[PDB]
Amino acid sequence: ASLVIISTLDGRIAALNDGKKQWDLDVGSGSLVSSSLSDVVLVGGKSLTTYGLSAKLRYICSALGCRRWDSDEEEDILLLQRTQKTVRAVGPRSGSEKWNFSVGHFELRYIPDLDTVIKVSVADWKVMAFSRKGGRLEWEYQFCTPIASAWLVRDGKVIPISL
Amino acid sequence: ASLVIISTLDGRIAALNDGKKQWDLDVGSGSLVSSSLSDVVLVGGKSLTTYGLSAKLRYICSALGCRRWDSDEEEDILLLQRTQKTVRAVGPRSGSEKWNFSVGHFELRYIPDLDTVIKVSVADWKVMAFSRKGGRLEWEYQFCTPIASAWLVRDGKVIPISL
Repeated sequence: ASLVIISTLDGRIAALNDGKKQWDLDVGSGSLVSSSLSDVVLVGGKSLTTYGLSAKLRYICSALGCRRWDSDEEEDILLLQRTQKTVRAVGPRSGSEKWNFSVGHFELRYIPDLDTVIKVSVADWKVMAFSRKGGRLEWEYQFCTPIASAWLVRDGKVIPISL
Repeated sequence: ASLVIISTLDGRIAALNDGKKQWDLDVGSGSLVSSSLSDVVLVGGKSLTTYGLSAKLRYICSALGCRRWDSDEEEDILLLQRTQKTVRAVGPRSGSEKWNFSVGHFELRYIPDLDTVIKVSVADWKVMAFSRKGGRLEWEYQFCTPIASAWLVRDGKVIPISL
């Protein structure tokens, strides 16, 4: 087929003449950004994990190891990794946390086994699909959450659909 | 009092005319270094945690929060943080891990509420205590594991006893 991948602010990945959704899968990492307020010591940690998707969770490889799932079909493959920076501030007196924040993002790689164009209206979080003229609209997908990152995955590679 | 703190390769912290041991406490992080062998994707993550010690675990603050313990006595305080870098290599085909390795270290800060000198023979992992002349030996502590980092904590600060 030929689909579009979308990384949103809530930390969500979605995939789409239509733009219908085929699947939307997330990870236990929450939003791609967070903040708070409640001499200091500061704790933290970045983490680059990796999620093996089909076109489905077959494995999750991280800095500790892998968690796998059953079933088969060979088949297709879609690499997906999550980079989550994180750091809290904490009073040396006692772990009372003055404040905290964290940022994150996804990146995409593909592993293997009639055109129009796509632009993303970040103002209204639209995924717009046009045509040729210039260009005439064909469809658009609206997300109920700010779009962080997006790519175009047709053939078997990954063009990053820019802001 | 007046004591000497020692960070060893196994990821262990120890404290010592004597050099007797008053306490030796560790964390669930294993050795300060590790390695292995079994186009690649690479997972990883650094983590800077913090351990609140007395002179005892009262709290462990990390990038996720705190775990505390009971009892009281005010009292004394000894800040101790662990920085653990870690990264595995993993085949894009499937999380089979081509290899992996990790490094780590501790650093010390003090929070409050007749001399001789100390050198560390890294060759035989000795903690040597001398005197004045020159200098004559008074005692030595031998560790059954390579010494990574060491400090001198007398008054209420931290001089790093060098290699």
